[PDB]
Amino acid sequence: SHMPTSEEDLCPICYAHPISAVFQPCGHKSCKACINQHLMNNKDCFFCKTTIVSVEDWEKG
Ligand SMILES: [Zn+2]
Ligand SMILES: [Zn+2]
Repeated sequence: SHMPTSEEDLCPICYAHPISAVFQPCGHKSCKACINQHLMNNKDCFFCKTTIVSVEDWEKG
């Protein structure tokens, strides 16, 4: 499936889990499980493939 309208802030890469991590200084966001698994392959910012300098925990409240 490819749906822009999600039930919550659900990570579009995964659907099952929401966003919890921001990829600075770009600001693109996804689930923590994304980047941790991605560091076994690359260090790029997924949706634009920019170099992630810092992976911080994006608080939603
Ligand atoms: Zn980006
Ligand atoms: Zn994800």
